[PDB]
Formats: sequence, C-alpha cells, structure tokens
Amino acid sequence: FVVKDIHFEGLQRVAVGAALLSMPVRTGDTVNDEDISNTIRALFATGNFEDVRVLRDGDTLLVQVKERPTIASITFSGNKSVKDDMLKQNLEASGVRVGESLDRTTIADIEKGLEDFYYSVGKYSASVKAVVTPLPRNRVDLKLVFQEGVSAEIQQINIVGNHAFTTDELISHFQLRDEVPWWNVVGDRKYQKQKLAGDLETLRSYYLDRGYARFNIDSTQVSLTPDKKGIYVTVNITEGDQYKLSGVEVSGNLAGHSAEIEQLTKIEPGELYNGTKVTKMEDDIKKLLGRYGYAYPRVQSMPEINDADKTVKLRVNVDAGNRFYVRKIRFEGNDTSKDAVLRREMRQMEGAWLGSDLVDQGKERLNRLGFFETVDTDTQRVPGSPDQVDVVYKVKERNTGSFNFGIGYGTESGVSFQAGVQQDNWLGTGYAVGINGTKNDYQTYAELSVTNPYFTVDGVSLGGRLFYNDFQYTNKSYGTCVTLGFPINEYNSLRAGLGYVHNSLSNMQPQVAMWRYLYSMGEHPSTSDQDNSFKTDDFTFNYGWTYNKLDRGYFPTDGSRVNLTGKVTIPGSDNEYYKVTLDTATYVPIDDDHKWVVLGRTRWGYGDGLGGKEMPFYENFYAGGSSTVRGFQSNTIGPKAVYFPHQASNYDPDYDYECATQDGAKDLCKSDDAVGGNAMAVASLEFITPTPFISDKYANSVRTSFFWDMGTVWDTNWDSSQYSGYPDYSDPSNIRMSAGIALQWMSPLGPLVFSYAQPFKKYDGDKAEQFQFNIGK
Amino acid sequence: SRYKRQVSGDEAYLEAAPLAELHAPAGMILPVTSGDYAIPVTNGSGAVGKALDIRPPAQPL
Amino acid sequence: FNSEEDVVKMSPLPTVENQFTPTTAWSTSVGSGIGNFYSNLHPALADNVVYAADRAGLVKALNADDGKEIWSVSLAEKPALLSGGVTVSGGHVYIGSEKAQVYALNTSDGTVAWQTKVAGEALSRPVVSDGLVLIHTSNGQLQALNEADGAVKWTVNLDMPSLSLRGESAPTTAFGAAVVGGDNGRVSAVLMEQGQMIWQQRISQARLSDVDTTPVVVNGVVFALAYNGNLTALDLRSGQIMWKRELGSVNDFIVDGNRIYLVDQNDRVMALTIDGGVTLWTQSDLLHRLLTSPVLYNGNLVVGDSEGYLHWINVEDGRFVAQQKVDSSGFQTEPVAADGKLLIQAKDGTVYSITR
Amino acid sequence: AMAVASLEFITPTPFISDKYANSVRTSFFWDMGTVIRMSAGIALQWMSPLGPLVFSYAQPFKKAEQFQFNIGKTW
Amino acid sequence: VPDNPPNEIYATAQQKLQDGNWRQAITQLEALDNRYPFGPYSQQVQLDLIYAYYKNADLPLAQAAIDRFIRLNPTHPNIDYVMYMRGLTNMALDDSALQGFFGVDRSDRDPQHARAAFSDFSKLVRGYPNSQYTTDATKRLVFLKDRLAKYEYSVAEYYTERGAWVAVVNRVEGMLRDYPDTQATRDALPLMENAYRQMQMNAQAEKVAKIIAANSS
Amino acid sequence: ERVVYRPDINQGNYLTANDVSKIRVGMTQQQVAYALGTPLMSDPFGTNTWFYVFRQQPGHEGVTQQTLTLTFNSSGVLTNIDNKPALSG
Repeated sequence: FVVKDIHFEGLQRVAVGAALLSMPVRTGDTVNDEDISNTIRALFATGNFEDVRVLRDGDTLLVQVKERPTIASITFSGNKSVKDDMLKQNLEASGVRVGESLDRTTIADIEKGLEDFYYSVGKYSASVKAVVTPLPRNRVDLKLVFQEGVSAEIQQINIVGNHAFTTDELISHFQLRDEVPWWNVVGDRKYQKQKLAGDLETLRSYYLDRGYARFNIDSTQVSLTPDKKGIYVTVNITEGDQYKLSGVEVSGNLAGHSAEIEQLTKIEPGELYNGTKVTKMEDDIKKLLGRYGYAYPRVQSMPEINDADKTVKLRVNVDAGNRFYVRKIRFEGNDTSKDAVLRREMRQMEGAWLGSDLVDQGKERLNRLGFFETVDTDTQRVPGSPDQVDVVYKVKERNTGSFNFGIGYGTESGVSFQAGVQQDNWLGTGYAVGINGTKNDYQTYAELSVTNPYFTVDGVSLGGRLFYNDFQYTNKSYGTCVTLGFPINEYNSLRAGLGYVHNSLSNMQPQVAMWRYLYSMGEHPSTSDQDNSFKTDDFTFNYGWTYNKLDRGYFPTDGSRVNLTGKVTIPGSDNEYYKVTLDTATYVPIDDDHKWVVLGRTRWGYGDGLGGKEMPFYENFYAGGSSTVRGFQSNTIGPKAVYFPHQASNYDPDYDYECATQDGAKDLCKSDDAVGGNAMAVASLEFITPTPFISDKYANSVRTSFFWDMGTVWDTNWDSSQYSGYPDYSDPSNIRMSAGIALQWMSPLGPLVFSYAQPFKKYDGDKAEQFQFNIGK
Repeated sequence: SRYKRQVSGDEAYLEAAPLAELHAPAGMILPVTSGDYAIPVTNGSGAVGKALDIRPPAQPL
Repeated sequence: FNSEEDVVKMSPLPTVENQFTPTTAWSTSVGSGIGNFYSNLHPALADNVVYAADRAGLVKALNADDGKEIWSVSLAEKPALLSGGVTVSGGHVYIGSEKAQVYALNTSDGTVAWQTKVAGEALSRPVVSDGLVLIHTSNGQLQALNEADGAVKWTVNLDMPSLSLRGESAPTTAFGAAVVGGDNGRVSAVLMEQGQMIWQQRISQARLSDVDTTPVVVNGVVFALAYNGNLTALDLRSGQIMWKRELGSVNDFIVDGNRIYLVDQNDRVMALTIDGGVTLWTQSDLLHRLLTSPVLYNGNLVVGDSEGYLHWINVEDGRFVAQQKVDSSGFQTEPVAADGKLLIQAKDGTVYSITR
Repeated sequence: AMAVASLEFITPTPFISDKYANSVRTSFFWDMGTVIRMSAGIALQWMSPLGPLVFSYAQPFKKAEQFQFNIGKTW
Repeated sequence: VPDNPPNEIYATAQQKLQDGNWRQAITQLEALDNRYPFGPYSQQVQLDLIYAYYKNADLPLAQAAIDRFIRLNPTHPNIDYVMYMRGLTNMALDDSALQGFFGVDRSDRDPQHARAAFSDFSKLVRGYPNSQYTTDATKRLVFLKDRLAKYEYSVAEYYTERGAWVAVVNRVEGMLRDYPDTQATRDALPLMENAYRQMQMNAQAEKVAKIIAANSS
Repeated sequence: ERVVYRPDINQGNYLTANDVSKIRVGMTQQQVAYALGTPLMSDPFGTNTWFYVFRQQPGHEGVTQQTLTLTFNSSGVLTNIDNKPALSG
C-alpha cells in the first residue's frame, strides 16, 4: 500500500509539516498499519497527546488528535518554611516549565518531587497537594498547597566505641545539639544533613588534633522515629592509639629558601601528633612560597605511621614550580566607580611577581571601602603562555549613599525639623560628602563635610568640614577645619589640621570658674545680673597621633593602643591656650593561652592659657561614666560650680529654683552642678576572666572582667586661698575610685556592655550611677 | 531608570574625533595590530544619528 | 519568637463504657523511664518473677502477684543507656544497651554475670535459642554469644540504608535455623550453630521500607512486613512469596489461632484471614495515635495508647469493647503476653499489672 | 553614645483598597533606649518613588519625641 | 497584564507604542506574547517588545529578549536590526547613572559593556555591509574604540602617578597594538617616553620620542 | 621630608645571580625564556630584543634596579648581552 496524502486538523502546538518531518514515514511512502502506528508513536515521542483516531479508507489516511488543556500556569498557596524564590526555582528545576506542558502524571510527579524536597530539608511529615483548572486556548491554571508539622527534633546524639573522651564532651562541640538548656534558649534541635557531615569532620579533626593519628570514623547512620517527628544520630569510632610525632623530613624541588623551610618545620621530638599542626604547618609552607612569588606551589604531607611503637614521621614533599607574573589586573562590575578609586587601594602590583597574599590583602582592602556588597576574585592564566597571569576582581556596587528627612511635633516640645544627605563615593570619585541639618524651637545646626582619602597617591587623606551650631547659656558658634591624615606605618597613623571657630556666648550665669576666664580675657562683665555677651574669633592648629597594634580587634587579648590629640591657638586668635590629650589601653595576657588578661587604660588631659590669657571654659575636661570611670553619673566628676548671687535672674520663680531667684540666696552658691577642669587623670586596671558557664562555642563572645577605676579632674588655677569657704578644686589629690564587674556581649542585637560598679572612694556631690549600660565601646 | 539620558538618544557619539593611523619614522616599524580591529570602511547611503528610524522594520513580521 | 504546626489531626479519642471493668491490680515504679526516647525497653517474665529496668540503667525483679521488688543493681559507672527488651531464660536475664554493652544477670540474685561489647548499640531485645544468645545491633550485625560468657561464636552483616527506622528486627528461630529482619527491606535466615547464610528476600520497593519488625514463623510459614512496605508470607524452605498485601505495618504483629493481627502505619487495627491479604475486620478508630504491640489476653486483643489508656478489642469479632484507666503518661513499648496475666510499662517508669 | 532597641507586632490598617493596602503597613511596637528610658508607639508606613515614608506616634514612659514623620532612602 | 479575547491587543498597543506610552506597550505586548505565543503575532511581537524594553530603559530584559530572538530565529530576514539593537542595548548600559549631568567623563568606568558593544556592531557591519545601519554602526564603533582607548590611557595615567613603570610601558604598548589610530594612543606616547626614561632605557625613550616627534601636529 | 607609608613598589622579572649566569651567547630564544621565565618587556617596534628589568623601591625611600637587555637575530638566536647590575643614576 502507498499513501498519497495525510490529513490533520488542530495542530495547536505543532504544525503538520513539523509532525510529518518528525514522523518516520511520510506522504508518498510505502506504508502499512504498523508504519502508521509507528507514526503515532512518533507523535507520542514529540508528545502532543495520547488520544488519537486513525482511519484508512483509500489512498489517503485520516488522523485526529484529541487536544486537551495542557499549557499550565503555576501558583502555590504560600510556604511557611521555604522561600518563595527557592520554591519556584525548585518547581521549575523539577520540571514544571510555566506555559510548556502539564499533565495529571506530571502533577503526581511534581507533588512527589516537592514532597521529597520537603523531606530533604527535614519536615518529613509534610504533604503536598496539587490541583488544576482548565482555561480556553488549551490553558490550565495549577495550584499546589502544603501541610507540614514542626521539623523533627534530633534526640540523643550518641558516640560509641570512644574511650579517650567522654561522650558529652564530643557532642558538645557539634552544631547539632542534644539539649537546649534553660538558658541561651535560642538554640534549636534542627537536624541539617550538610551540617551533620560537617560535624563528623569536626569529630575527626578533634581526634586528630588530640593526636590519634590512627583514628578512623568507620561508620555512621541516622534514624527517624515511627511518628516521623524525631531523629537519632549515631557515630562509630575506632580510636586506635595516641601517637608521638617524629621530626619532619622535607624533600623535593625547593627553589631555595631551604634554610627557612627547615626552620619552619623544626618540631621537638616529644610532642604529640596533631592534625591542625600539620595542616597549619603545610599552609605556612605554601604561603611562604607564595610570598616569594611561587603562586602555585605543589605540596603534600604524608604520615609514616609506625605500628611497632606509637610514633609517626611526617614526610613533606614540595616543588615550587614557575614564578608567575601578574600581566594584567582587571576590575569587572566597576560601574559608577572610578577605576583609580579601586587600583589606588588594591595592594598587589601589576607587572610584577604574583604574591598571592598581596592579592588577598587587596581583597580585604577593597572590602574596607564598604563600597561593594562582595569582592569576588579570580586569577587566570593567559592562553598560550605558561608563565603569566591575569588577576581580576569582580565587585557588586553597594548603594553607598543615604538620604533622610524628618519632622516632629508636640505642644510640650514645639516644632522639630531634620534633614540629611550622605554619599561615600560621590559620583564614584571616592570623595565622601556629608551634609546634616537640624532645627527645633531653640537649637539650629548645620554641617557640611568632605574627605578625599587620597589627596596624595600614597594615601594622604585630606578632609574639610564646616559647621554652624547655635543654641539657647546661649551660644552661637560656627567654624571650619581642614585636616591631613596620613599613615606613617602599618600600626601608626598620624594626622594634623587647622581650624577656625567663632563663639558668641550670651546670658551666661555669673560664676567664678567662668568669670575668672572673662577677667583674664580682658572683659569685665557684671557679676550681679544675667545680662552679658563675649564674642570671640579663634584660629587653631590641631594635631594627633594614633598607635594601634591590638591583635584581635573585636576583643583584643594582647597589644596596646595609644591615641594622642592636641590644640594650640595661633597668634591672631582672641583665645590663646593649648590643650593635650593622651588616651591609652594596654592588654597583657596572664596565661599562656590567652584565657586570662588584664588591661590598663589611662587618660590624661591638660590645658592652660598662654601670654597671661586663660583656657576657655567650654574646652574644659570632664570625667565619669562608662567611658572613663564607672559608678559615677556621666561627666559629673569634675569641680562643681559656685555661682555668684544674681537675684536679677531668669524670668520665672515658679521654675526649678535657681541660685538667687527673685526671692533667693544672697551668698556664693556652692553648686551641685559639675564643671570640667583644665586637668584630667583617669586610670583603670581591669582583670579578664571567663564566666563559670563558658563553652567554647560562645566563650569568645562574652568578655567578662573585674575592674578598678581611678579618676580625677581639677582646675589648676582655682585660687583656693581667696575662697576660704569652698572645697579646693585646685587640689589634684581628690582622687575618687570605684570597682565593679563588667560583661561585654557580642550577641546579634549589638556589642552590648553590662556593668555594675561600687564607688568605694568619692567626695560630696559625685552623683553615683552604679549600674551602667553601653554599646560598642 | 538611570539610563534615561541614554535611551532617549544623545547625539554626542557623533563628532567623536576621527581616527588617524600613526606613521613610523625611518629605521623602525609600529607594532602589528592585534585586536578590536579597524572596521571596514563600508561607506553608504544609510542614515546616521537621529535621522535613523530606530523602530522595527516597516513590516514587523 | 516561636511557632508550631501540625498535619495528621489524630482521632479525638473514641470511647465506650468499660464493660468488663479492667483495672490495675498492682503497679510499681522502677525509676525513671524511656521518657521521650523511643527505645524498645520492655519488661519480661520468668517463673512468676517479672523483670524490668530504667533506661538510666537500674534494673529490678518483681513478684508478679503483688509487685514488691527483690533486686537493685546499677549496671552503670560511678548513665548506661540500658535499652532493649529484658529477656529471661533459666539462670540468666539478658539486656542490651545503646552503648554497645550486653549485660547478663543471675536470676537467683540479680548479680552481674558478665558483660561483653557487641558491634554497636543493641536496640533489639536479646533472643535465646539452642544455648546461644542472638543480638541484632544498629550497625546491621547479628551476633551470637555463648550464654555463660557472652563470647561471640559467629557474626553476620546486613545492608544499612542512609536513613532508617530504628533497626530492632529481633530474630526468631525454627528447626535450628534463625530468621531475622533488617533495614532496606531484607528478610534473612542463618544456621544457628555456625552463621551460614540461608536465602534472603527483598520485601518491597525502596522510600524507607525497613522490615523493622520481628518475623514470626509458624508451621514453616514466615510472616514479614515493613514500613510503607507489604505484609508477606514466606516459605521457610525457599523464600517463595506465598502471598502479599499492600497493607504496611509499623511496630509489631502476632499470629494466634493461625490468624494475623496487625497495626497499620495509620494506627488502625485489623485481623487478616489464614492466608491472603483480606481483612476479617478493621478498627479504624485510633487513627494516628501511637499504638503498642497488640497482645491477645484471655480472648481479648489489648493495645496500649500513646497516652494512658488500654483499649480492648475482641479476638475474632470486629468490636472495640473496653477502655481501662488513663495510666501515667501513656505507653511507648510493647506489653508482654504473659500467660493468664498482663504486665505493661509506661513511658515514665511506672509498671502496671492488669486484671478483669 | 546612643543606643536603641525595639520590638514590634503588625496589624495593618485596611483604610484603602487591598490593592493600595498591599504597599501599606501598620505596626505597634515597644522600645528601650539610653540617650535610660522605655516607650511604646504606633507606626504607619508607605512606599513611593520618593522612597519609604513613616508616620508615628509614641509615649515614653519615663516622661518628648511623641510625634514623628520620617523618610529614609538609599540612593 | 489585561484580558485579551481579541488579537486587537496588537493594533492599540502599536498606537500606544507610537504614542510612546512605553508602560502600556510592554504590558500589552507581553500580554499578547503570552496569550498568542505561536500565531503570526509572535515574530511580529518580539521585535516591538524588544524596542519597547529598550525605550523603557529596561536593558537587562532587553538583553534577554534579544538573546532569545537570535537563538530562536538566527536567519530571520531582519536579523541585522536585532544585531544593531544588541549593540545599542549594550552601549546603553555603558552610559549608566547621573554622570554627564555633573559633567563626569565616565570613560574610566568599567569598559566591558563598551567592549561587548564594539563586538556586536562590528559583527553587524562585517555581516551586512549593504544594510542602512552600517553608517550609524561605524559611527558607534569609532566612538566605542576611542572610549576604550581613553580607559586604557586612564590606567596608564594612574600607573604613571604610582610610578609602576612596567605597568605603564606594558599597557601603552598594548594600546599601540590594539588601538593604534585613536587620539588617546597619541596622548599616551609621552607616558611611554617618560617610563622608559625613568628606567634608564634611553634607547627606547629616544625611539618613542622619534615616533611622537614625527606624529605631533 | 616625606614619611608616608608606601607599600613596596616592585616591577618586572625576578633576577638572581644563579639565574643570570644561565644566559650565554648563542642560546636559542626558547632556552632563554625557559631559564629566566618569559620576558615581561620586549621591543614592540620591530627589533627582537628582550628587556628583563628587576626593580624595587623597598621601605621608606630606597631604590634598586637591575636591567638585563638581550638582543636576538631573526629566527630567535641570541647575539649580545647588556647586563647592568645596578641603576646607573
């Protein structure tokens, strides 16, 4: 038989010609019902529909397909334990391509696939139901809906065959947990498959670090309870024996450096074997080769374990390879940022030997910009060269700027208005511009600031700032400064600058510590009534220094920090004075492991007039509160004012009663309100010891200490002789001390600080605040 | 969208400086060209700049 | 800071008048119990003495008529995780542990006879036959031990899934040959004297389908079943599948009067006819409420709840018939089919003797 | 130094059609801060091409910041 | 976005596109594309949808739609138009953000979108030299090569300040072999002369001096 | 005075005494590249000469440079050496 024509109707998804070319036998071929059935199989292989009718009644064949809704829209009823994008991408990867094809068999498949996914995440109780409805033009809409219990609690993790260490010490280092105590209840019994495997690697590493070189995790299994809501984890250990390390022998094509490689691998023959020791030792070897430019060394460490005695010798094989040169650096994704803004701060040098530590130090320094969400990196060899590498950094531009506006209200407070605009990386120039501005019923403030962190290509930052700061004692002030800050060493920053500030003090209450200054300035104000002003212009040279080699950065264990700042006015200022600050923190460990530490912090300040003028009272030093000595109200430690009686005072006697209200006092009021001194000397000695409740999962994060504080502030030219009746503020010996406890906690909501302090040594008027709280000190 | 200055079509890519190949002095030759190569001159009647109708062809199918 | 969810919505405690007044005759507290830790620690009987233990390690022997204990030993260092059914034969009580120990105790005074490490935790109850103790461990190893010494005579290894139900599958013996279950759906048998392998059979497709349940053997027919698997009957001589049912099972089953009594994964109870997977009756009542092993006592099938109740079901009729007291924190391990008696241990460490 | 910590529970206002109420939130919150004081507050939020906008009413139990309007956008 | 019983969605959407209501156009074209994916309004629709995405400045989606078209119909009779739009979409990603409003010459920012664009337009005019687009595409190519060369000079300028004299010479040599005829290469020759001189490589310094002295205006 | 902390400037090929003593008249060009590594600088203007430069500015203000210029005839055979061990400033 021969077929002369083929009939089709519909063809909604696929044209007749595409079917005929897909079919094995075609118009004009010799065919029989077996061949026609093979064409129907070809229709099924392309996958239109399974329901068909076929008729032969002549030299032409008729075939019809029963087209049925297949072109599916997908929706899910929400998802209380998986993310929407993960759900949809799992669905699409599982196979339900939106608008491709969908069938009752595929609906069963996707149900089971999502079920098995849900079981893979660990909500083994979960159920998935999928329903479809049909739509004109062969379309369907598919909804699937989920039910689940709480994901199963792991019961007792148990280790078996162990004898060197107790089971509770082994599982306590797991990230899976048997128990969550009454405290730190943030822990959870969530099984994770990938974390269980990591916990086996932690168990293996612990035994190798304890020196059981023969150790083997011979087997493990996990089990689920019948009600499908609880999990057991069991691990089998073969411990072998504890081993002693014999001296390392190093061999292979070391391209020199062999004397340093020797020094790096010398180990005394009495030490235990240790897994992290060999891996740390191997890592130094390849990093040492890297530093000299052998960017891709080959190194292997092989343990020669003995059985006749408990000794093992490490064999380390090294070859240096080629001395790769960085023939290109590229930055990709560096939209909206000047390239020099990256190249200037990335550290590895193009056209030079590849220090792989220098490439990674670049990656760190780019992150310290904060301009980028992530700094990915690659190094790739140029095709057709054995010897040369292109370094590439790939960055995601973080949205660096911020813009803010706001308003406030309340009859007891008045109108409030606030604004702000910040943009680190201004137009990508790497300048940091920042404007602020605030108004209330009384205060006005505005600030404009610019820093150019590379005024000179070596990293000399230059800054510039303007401020207006207007308050109502009434004080309108405004000014400027410009600064240069340039590092002199890795540990040792230095900076300098010039400033200008104007001050317009007015209606300040008459008091000795302030009037002494005004008389020294050659102003002779009234003492009897609160009507005065003292305008001045001032020009200053500002300097500072910062030594900082603190090891850990977060909670340093060892090292020291020393900040210094100072001011002199320059001739032409109305004020003529100088001031100096020294501000230090030394850490020294008092155990060989850095478990126990003691601090000594100190602050020293000083200032004086020059040329017979006097230091302006608004620059006076203050002490007390969390920053300085604990257990005293913030700043209240200095000498307290004594007001002159000025019964022509502020308007209303119904307010909180002033010194010399309209009906008030008539002598010098020894105040309860603190004023700073021109001199300052604070110390604290602080012992760090771990809590009774540590475990190493968090003992690094709850820095607890016992401290002794010692503070004073004094007013070096308060002429005690003339004021016989009032306590001597010129006496530096009024040292006031406190002790207490402190607890520094890094938990997610912030670097909290808790403290309680007892002022075992204080004087009249020192407002005590024993319990204190702070963040981020 | 940030590109709003660009997709509305600037003229500013015109009057870019014309290309001019360097000529070597005697006793040397310039490096051999290795990429991003000189485009064939292909001068013709095609429109340029804002005269070019960026829309899809006069019949879309 | 917290949230919770649920799926199965278990049955709302169907209940009926306690017609036969079944009630505790006596009860004793041995100590703590298994608590939340699913583990087949259950008491056992010999010569009118009932023996019971606390998963912490403490073990007692009690008189069955009145419940006063005669022993106390710790089995522990100065917890043992003592775990697995107490088994008793003649001079010796045998107990497993989740710490790879098997303990033997003297039935005359409760002194520790001997202790030997087995390959992994012995979640199976020990079983004594032919003068040997057989233990099945979670590492998939049958081990046969000398009853006077615990010395291993032979050992046999089985395939372990990457995820299982608890691998108890305690062995059984007939004609001097052992039969055992296992994970990954394997039935197997071995020669008791030497551990030679006999035929093995794959119960079903596998997705968990562990044959976690002890296979009973009667007249040469082995019955075996699995979680989401199939119940099957097997020729002890050849392992030919006599018949199957698509009914799975989850904890235990019993053959008595050549009739099959089951607990489905849906905590429903049914009896199946002599051969072929067809039900005489189904009690669909207790759905998704964890049921203990059903015990046939004095013509009534007794099953314990996850909570305090004991439910009484007719031996051949499709009737649910009685509901005893709400015993303390309910049950999670199999009662013992003692002759003319009942003994069941609650989750908390309270043991109960029941009469009607 | 300034420190603030806050916790809140949501109950959105349906004043506008669900379509526009999808871009709206209403929330009730408690906070503690040292500047030590504790406070409770009511908040309304909306989003626009201008960025996100908040209007808020609050009472500090130590009694003030009792009425605020706020905007804050990254660029 | 809307219910479209009739294909009339294409005629009114074309009117919205002619009106430049790009919002309306993309949403109605997307609806038409989703509802009539295999009719005559498919090839006829993808082109307008590409054009609407470009004018909407929705360039990541424009890339995907153009990439889809070239993959699904590599021989369409106006595929040269699709190549021109490929280059123009990639070139539109180069002039990103508010720069130029402040007068920022952003020619130093990441050139990869520019370098891609140059590949696309060069592929066009090499393939279809009779097309009307070749005049603009060649104007687009001369700007794109000068913009790349200004980038390479910018890095040569930076390493001149950092004094990484090998990094200077090795890149300005790269310009002479990859970008010889641009003005930025002619501006770079002093940096090569300087770099050779600081390295005491006077012979090369004199050679580059002979080059520049022969080619200065 | 200048005192700012520059990182170490380093540029070009690494040189050592035991690597330069490998080069002698009449070697083929691939042998030089094998002994010293690939030339990070060459004459692009159409004469086959390689400029192995080793340069450092260590620490505060020290400067050092070695230059090794190699001249090859066509087909890549070495004809002459010009080694300067220190910067002739």
